[PDB]
Amino acid sequence: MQLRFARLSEHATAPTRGSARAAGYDLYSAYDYTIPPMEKAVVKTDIQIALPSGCYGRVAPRSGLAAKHFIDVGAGVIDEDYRGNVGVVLFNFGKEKFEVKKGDRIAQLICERIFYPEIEEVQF
Amino acid sequence: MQLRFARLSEHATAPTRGSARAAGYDLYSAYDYTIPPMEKAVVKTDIQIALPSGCYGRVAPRSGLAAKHFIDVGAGVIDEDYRGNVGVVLFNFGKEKFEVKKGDRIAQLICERIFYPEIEEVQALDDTERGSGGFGSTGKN
Amino acid sequence: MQLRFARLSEHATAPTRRAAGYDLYSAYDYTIPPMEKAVVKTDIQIALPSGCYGRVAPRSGLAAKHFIDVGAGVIDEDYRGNVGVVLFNFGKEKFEVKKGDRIAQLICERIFYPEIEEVQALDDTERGSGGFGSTGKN
Ligand SMILES: O=c1ccn([C@H]2C[C@H](O)[C@@H](COP(=O)(O)NP(=O)(O)OP(=O)(O)O)O2)c(=O)[nH]1
Ligand SMILES: O=c1ccn([C@H]2C[C@H](O)[C@@H](COP(=O)(O)NP(=O)(O)OP(=O)(O)O)O2)c(=O)[nH]1
Ligand SMILES: O=c1ccn([C@H]2C[C@H](O)[C@@H](COP(=O)(O)NP(=O)(O)OP(=O)(O)O)O2)c(=O)[nH]1
Ligand SMILES: [Cl-]
Ligand SMILES: [Mg+2]
Ligand SMILES: [Mg+2]
Ligand SMILES: [Mg+2]
Ligand SMILES: [Mg+2]
Repeated sequence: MQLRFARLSEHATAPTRGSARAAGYDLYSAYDYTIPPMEKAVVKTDIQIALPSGCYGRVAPRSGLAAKHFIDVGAGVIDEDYRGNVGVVLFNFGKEKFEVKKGDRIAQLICERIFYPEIEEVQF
Repeated sequence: MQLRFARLSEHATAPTRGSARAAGYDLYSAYDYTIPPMEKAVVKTDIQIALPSGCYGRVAPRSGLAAKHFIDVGAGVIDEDYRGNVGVVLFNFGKEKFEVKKGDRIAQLICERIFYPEIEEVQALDDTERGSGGFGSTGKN
Repeated sequence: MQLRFARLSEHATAPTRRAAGYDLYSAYDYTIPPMEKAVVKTDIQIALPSGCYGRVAPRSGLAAKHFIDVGAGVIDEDYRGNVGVVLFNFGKEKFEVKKGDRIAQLICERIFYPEIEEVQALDDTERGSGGFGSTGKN
């Protein structure tokens, strides 16, 4: 169905797909970050999103950033009921120092289909 | 539509959803753990789970822990057929020693719906729009 | 229903499995130093079935014993190139991957392909902006 979103500021960019059948919607940064080596930043999208029923939005890493700059994505479980600013938890591993500019595609968002089951205790 | 669990000891805590439409059931540590900086640990829940069909259980990181304490979850693929202790592999990437107390919610379990496809070898695959495109080919901006 | 693959070289091994993942086999030998990464080639190309992507996921044995993790991991339905496994070596030791070692697994994650629609404001929820620990520690 529909991935509804709203901007929270002029700095936000609409999620965009890299190709017709890309799994993820790229998420852009709303600000500049300087993230030191072996550090973490919570990067802001300045968007709230409303995920379709029966899924959640998984923040996943891009492969170019992972493979080329040693960037990972922490956290990344966006719940169907979350109406706040979507944050991307980025990990800068390895040497150097990762530089994020406003408008940078730093992750991607996937509508992972899940169950919400009732839980029931019974008796590598 | 039903996630079955059994307690493996008296130190287990029934998993619980943080909100009405939370993607994950939070998993509780069964023991005290001290994870040094740049180190890992398999945290025991002391529960066994029977996931419902057509899904597996992904052990996923919580965002407070990752944002505030630089904690990640490694591994994470609980198979539908697994009946042992559900273990949470925590990575402490922070400079801090991280203290896990018995009863702390240190991860969440998501029932990811999946296919169980048959694998078939073909001689060559056909081209598409993406093609061999990948690893930052579409760019940064 | 069906996962099609073709070998891109004689060094590829057919993935193998109610396991959620088909284990992916390295095509070559790699040495990954401490606190470093590598793109390990499988030398296979895949055609995932519709309505799913292929997530490259870590195996728990290599994670628990050797501090191995998988970065990236989003194989799109329309990708036709060499499936590459981005291995992260967070351990203090160098990690030796030999050709034929199962270094990852591939999961066919069912997903939606929704249309993106900008609205002025969204419906509200109980959760609301709560996130990043707002439900507490225990
Ligand atoms: O990468 C993320 C992960 C989570 N979040 C927000 C959205 C999500 O709905 C909310 C809760 O995420 P988790 O349940 O994964 N984290 P945690 O359990 O720490 O937060 P809470 O106690 O509120 O449930 O935090 C982000 O903005 N970015
Ligand atoms: O985070 C995890 C990951 C796996 N496990 C357990 C449950 C799972 O069904 C079992 C197998 O997981 P993987 O296949 O992902 N790892 P590996 O391939 O190393 O183990 P095995 O060879 O037995 O399949 O390990 C956990 O308890 N926690
Ligand atoms: O772990 C991975 C991730 C991606 N890939 C390939 C397949 C995927 O379809 C393609 C692009 O994947 P991502 O979109 O996740 N990475 P990125 O967005 O940087 O590449 P691109 O800009 O081309 O989309 O790269 C791998 O082989 N292994
Ligand atoms: Cl949402
Ligand atoms: Mg992409
Ligand atoms: Mg939560
Ligand atoms: Mg396995
Ligand atoms: Mg990861």
